[PDB]
Amino acid sequence: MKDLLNLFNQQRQTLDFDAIKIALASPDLIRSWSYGEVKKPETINYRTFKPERDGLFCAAIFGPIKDYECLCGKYKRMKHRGVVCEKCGTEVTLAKVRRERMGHIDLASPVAHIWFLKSLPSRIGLMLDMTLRDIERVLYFEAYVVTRRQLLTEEQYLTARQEYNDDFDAAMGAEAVYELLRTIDLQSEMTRLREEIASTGSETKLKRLTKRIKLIEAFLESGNRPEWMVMTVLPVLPPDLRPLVPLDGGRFATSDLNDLYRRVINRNNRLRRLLELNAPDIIVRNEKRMLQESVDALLDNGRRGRAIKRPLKSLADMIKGKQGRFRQNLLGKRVDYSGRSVITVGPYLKLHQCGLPKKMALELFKPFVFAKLQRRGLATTIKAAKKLVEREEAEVWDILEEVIREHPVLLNRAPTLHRLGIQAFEPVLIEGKAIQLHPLVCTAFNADFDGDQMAVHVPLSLEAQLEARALMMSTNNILSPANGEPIIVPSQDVVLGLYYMSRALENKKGEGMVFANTSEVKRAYDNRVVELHAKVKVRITQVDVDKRTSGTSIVDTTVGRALLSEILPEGLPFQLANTEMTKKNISRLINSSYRLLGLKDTVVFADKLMYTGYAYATRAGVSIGIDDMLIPDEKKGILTEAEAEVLEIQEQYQSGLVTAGERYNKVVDIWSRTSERIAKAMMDTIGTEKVENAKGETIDQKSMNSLYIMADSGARGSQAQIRQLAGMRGLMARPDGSIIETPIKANFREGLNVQEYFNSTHGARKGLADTALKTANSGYLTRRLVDVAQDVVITEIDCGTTEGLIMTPIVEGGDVVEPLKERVLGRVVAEDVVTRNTLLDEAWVAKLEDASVQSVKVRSTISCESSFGVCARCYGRDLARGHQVNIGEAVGVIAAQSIGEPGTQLTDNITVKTTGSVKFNNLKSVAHASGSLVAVSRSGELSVLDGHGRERERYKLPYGATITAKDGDAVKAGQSVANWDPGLPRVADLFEARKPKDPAILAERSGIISFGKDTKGKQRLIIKDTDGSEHEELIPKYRQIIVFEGEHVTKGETVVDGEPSPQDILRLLGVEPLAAYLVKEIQDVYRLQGVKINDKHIEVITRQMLRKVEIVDQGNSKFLNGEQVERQRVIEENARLVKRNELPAKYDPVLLGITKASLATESFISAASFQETTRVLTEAAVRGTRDNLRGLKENVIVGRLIPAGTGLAYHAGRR
Amino acid sequence: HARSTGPYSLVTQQPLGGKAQFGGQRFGEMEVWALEAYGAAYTLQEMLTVKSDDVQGRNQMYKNIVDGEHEMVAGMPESFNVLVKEIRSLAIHMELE
Amino acid sequence: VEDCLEVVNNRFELVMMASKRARQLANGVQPLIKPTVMALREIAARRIDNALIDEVEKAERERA
DNA sequence: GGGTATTCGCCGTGTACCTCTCCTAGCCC
DNA sequence: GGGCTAATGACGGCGAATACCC
RNA sequence: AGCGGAGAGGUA
Ligand SMILES: [Mg+2]
Ligand SMILES: [Zn+2]
Ligand SMILES: [Zn+2]
Repeated sequence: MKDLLNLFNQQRQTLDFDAIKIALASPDLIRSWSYGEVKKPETINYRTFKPERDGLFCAAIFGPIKDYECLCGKYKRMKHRGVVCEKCGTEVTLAKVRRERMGHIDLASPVAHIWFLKSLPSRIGLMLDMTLRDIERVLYFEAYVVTRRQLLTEEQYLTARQEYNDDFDAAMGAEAVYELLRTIDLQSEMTRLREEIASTGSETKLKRLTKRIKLIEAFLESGNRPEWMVMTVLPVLPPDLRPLVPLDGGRFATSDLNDLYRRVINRNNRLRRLLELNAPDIIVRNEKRMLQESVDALLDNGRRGRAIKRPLKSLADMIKGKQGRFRQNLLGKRVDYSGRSVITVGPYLKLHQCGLPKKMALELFKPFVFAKLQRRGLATTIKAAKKLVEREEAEVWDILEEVIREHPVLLNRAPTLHRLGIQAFEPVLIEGKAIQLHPLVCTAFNADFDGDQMAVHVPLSLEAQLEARALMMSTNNILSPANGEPIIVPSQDVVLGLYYMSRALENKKGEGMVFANTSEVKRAYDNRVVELHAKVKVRITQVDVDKRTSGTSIVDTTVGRALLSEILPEGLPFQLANTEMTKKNISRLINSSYRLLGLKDTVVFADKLMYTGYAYATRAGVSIGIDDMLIPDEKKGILTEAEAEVLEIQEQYQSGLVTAGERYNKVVDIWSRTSERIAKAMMDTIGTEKVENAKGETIDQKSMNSLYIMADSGARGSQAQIRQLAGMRGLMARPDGSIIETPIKANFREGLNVQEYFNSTHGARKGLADTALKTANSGYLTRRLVDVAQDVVITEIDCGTTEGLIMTPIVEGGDVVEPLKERVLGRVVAEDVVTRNTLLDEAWVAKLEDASVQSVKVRSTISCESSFGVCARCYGRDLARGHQVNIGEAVGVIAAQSIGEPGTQLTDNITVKTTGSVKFNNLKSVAHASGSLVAVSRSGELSVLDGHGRERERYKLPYGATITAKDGDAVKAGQSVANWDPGLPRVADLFEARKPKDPAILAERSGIISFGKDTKGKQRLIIKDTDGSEHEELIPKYRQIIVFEGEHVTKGETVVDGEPSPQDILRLLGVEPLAAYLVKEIQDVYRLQGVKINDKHIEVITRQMLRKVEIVDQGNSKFLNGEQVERQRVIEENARLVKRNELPAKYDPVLLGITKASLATESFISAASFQETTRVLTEAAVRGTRDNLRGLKENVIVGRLIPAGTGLAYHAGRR
Repeated sequence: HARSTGPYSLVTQQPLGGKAQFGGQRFGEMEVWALEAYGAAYTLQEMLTVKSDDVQGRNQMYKNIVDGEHEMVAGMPESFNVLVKEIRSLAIHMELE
Repeated sequence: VEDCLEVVNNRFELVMMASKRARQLANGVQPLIKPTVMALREIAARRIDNALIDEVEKAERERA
């Protein structure tokens, strides 16, 4: 019950090992693991509190209930150890022995395991070459097996026994399958099935034959007997693993496994009594079937019969699932030295520190307070120190303020999305019961102050403080891991004051005078002799970097921009801050301050900028009211004109001229036009509202209204939110997909009736439902994207290959999405166009911008020659840190957290527009009869060329399109050169790589077009070849088939229009168009949504997706097996260097899904942690694999250091 | 609320949960990924094994903090022992090689 | 934390070097000029390197 | 013979916190 | 009351199993 | 005296 001298037994276990091996369990191993058998089901004796002898909670089998005590009391001292009694033999050992050892059940009849039977790759059906229903009828006593293998009922059994004269024995149940698994010899069966695979050539028979050959090979390599599938001795759990929790009033709570164990023991005792008393055979078969169903319900409840109004858990339910042990007590465990609070914004603290309550600081750092009180000598024992702490003297607060001066803590919001959710701060002691936080930190946390909670964590080791200070402090996490923009952006309160401060008007007081420097401006502003904004001419001094070169010039600016020139560092020029401080302008200013200056000066500049914005926002005093929100004057006239127009349209529709659909379409068209006109009039009457005078003459300027400043300065809603508050909100939608015919002809300032409110509720609730479903799907996609790529770490400094990709700024036929400056920045080039194997900084991309370059060969991470990861020179430049990627930083988890983060936010004639020339690539023009130019091609590319050298847009040229001009012709804007007459599931569909609804059928190889063959239920499409035969296949007869007879098909064209499959485009050409298509589609989706994500985070994922490869010839390994690239390349180089000249064969790449790559890995621990634990455990049970222990999850599960980050030299010195 | 030393369970040697009965806050599954994205194996091993799960490290770290010395002992947690003793009760041999 | 980025190229090597330095100041070592800030100042002052840490570790192992 | 065409079954569905009650039960003296 | 005594209001994706026209 | 599982409600 209570032990005292056992607490100081330190250094009792080492647990030094290398690998984890799992295999089947022999019955002798189960008989040697246990310490006794059980025969009477009784877990708690009644009318007395003693454990039952030979029961579920026993003492002679497992151990004593009390520490160093026995049941009766003959030996009740610690001096007697290892001495058992005679009436109740309990080993007088520690209380820890009740968890290690276990017991066993002697079964009179055998019973088969359900994990090797009810699983979909059924191993017994592959071993005995039978189906699942036949062995289901045999194992549950409904058929017979003679001993060649066939289903046989009772009438065939009696008619065979009447003619065999007791010479044809046939068993039924577990004994027949036990004899069938025992009497087989797998060594001759391997050669027999090898002759069978040498004879039979059917494809599904080939797949079944290679599966059976691989299973037999794994069984003979592991050494496991085939009879170990069925079992005779069934072990039980230790009694300390499950508790018998009492309730109020002397009761006991129910359990799940104890009732199943008591049922198993009761059925086993009944079967043993019926076998001893020589029962008739039908009740013995019924008892054996009942015992089989009871054991099958104990092993996996809910798979066969769901034996109960709530089905209780079993041994397979409390491991696999949501409440399993892998996701509750292995990956994330509850830790101590923690606690939540309520966040509160505090402006009087720096960004490297945070607030902390005093009682929380006393309760968290209590052992440090005890150590300081022991060192100072004010308290002798820890009890007196604890009583002095709880008595709350004044020296306790002095000790608490002294003990944490530069000791960092950890802060973490409980809903976290990206890697910046855990930061470190140096806490200070404040009053209250709320944690004070810096306002610039909450942009990264995405934490609103409407009662949000975050849990703190206290690093207490000697190395954890250095790990939290050197790489987790808030002054080091400046840039986001997604893109190069810094996360220190001024929020809704700072940028409003900075926009009010850094603008100008027409005529204010104190203008026209010349100032000396910034100090004269600060001396003349505070006594209110000049205005906050006036057109003045000041003189400023700024140094020049090449190196420091001071310089004094003159400039004309405002008073607020001159007052802003005192807090910026000397490396920034004044031309980057003379513009009005908007959101993107100050983001560019923060990026330019971080780029070529440093870190600490940018940190203190962001510190002073928030204080300046606060001190000017408390002086501005902006307020929005009912007078500032204005309505347009012509709004009622435009509304009455539109009302007369829709009344005329309704009269013409009801008179019997136009149908209802076209009338509804023209009504919503003219109402959308009216809404656009109302929005334009509202923007014109809001932006150009204010007027002023300059020397008597009136002049127009930008208005200084409350709504217009918050609209133009950013950190608020868009122009649609201003349209909904000034003019009409347009047409609302319906949940089924249609648009309501009646509009909402009133803003939020005017009153609203019940009809438009009920119409707006439909659009209001659907957004909430979409955000909830998007949050759930974003969490699921984040978990899958983390678990698919977690082994890619930076191992080496160079690989050696120079394959690379072709980076080109993609265009679609309009404005550019990303330029070449945004795509090649932060990468490593492959070959020279600028030398090779160099890093492209912000200056090199500007030097190569004016060189008129089009495509640069860039080494990407999808083609590397490293082992168990990628190297540093191939990954490129890091996005979080501005320097080069260090050796040991994992990039898979960062890419997964970057991809899975914005998921909760996500839901005839071609006229040119640029001025320049036109280029012709991948096209062919034929001579027209009228002398014009007409292009003939399967897929053309009509691209243009600007004056700088980059393509502005690119169109497509269909079959027979007439182009108005030729190549090199000058085409201006607005000209017509073409003449021819006719979501988050989408993101998950590329990662899981499923088949589409109407998949596009692609060509087989580079062959000429042939004529269509005869049909026999499906269309046949033949292709003419040069030397080989014709490659023909089937075609769907439902959709349209467009194959040209007298034409020529290029190398891998298409014949059916639609979205193509990734497996077909992988089988066709290779991995580079697949990678380009995947990155292009994901980037177009994320640019249609509005969040920018760098390409290398997608390239790492699609490199991890293409891991398993197949071979077309068996040199040393099997034929249909799929192994990784690294092991196949190592064994190929080994067979080519040691065995012979060219021993192995060539490998072909194949594509798998994210779940298919997360399940079929080399190890078994990380693959059995998120999905399908039973199938992975069943596969690893019959294989006998050995875990190499190399990953970023299995080291967390085992408990050692991860091989990424600080714990790299430990793994370097271990091997 | 806050706590340093609290009660432990019987199945796994872990602290409880909730403001009542002195339950520590649960370290989430995504928080371990956010820690491993920074690297920092020393603050991930100390916040998973010697803080909560170990039956000897939870006393040894407290003794080293109160006394003054700095020498930690790394070992396997009790939850992995409970998991392997649960797997061994399913007629599947699993030994720490 | 900003000055130590120029003396070494690897951040994890800096963390392991400061961890090897922190195991000596706890047992009692006279400083150069909280042990974390003092060790970071001794690193950033270009005084403590990988050879001197090995020298003090060998002296501690010989004087144990 | 044979090569897919439905068809049945297995797999899964975010994180963290706060509060409350109710559990094994039943049956002839 | 008492003391031991034993439902039908989920939905999508993927792999094996007959099976039916050819 | 510490330790359990279900049902409902609420904040982010
Ligand atoms: Mg909030
Ligand atoms: Zn005894
Ligand atoms: Zn490489």
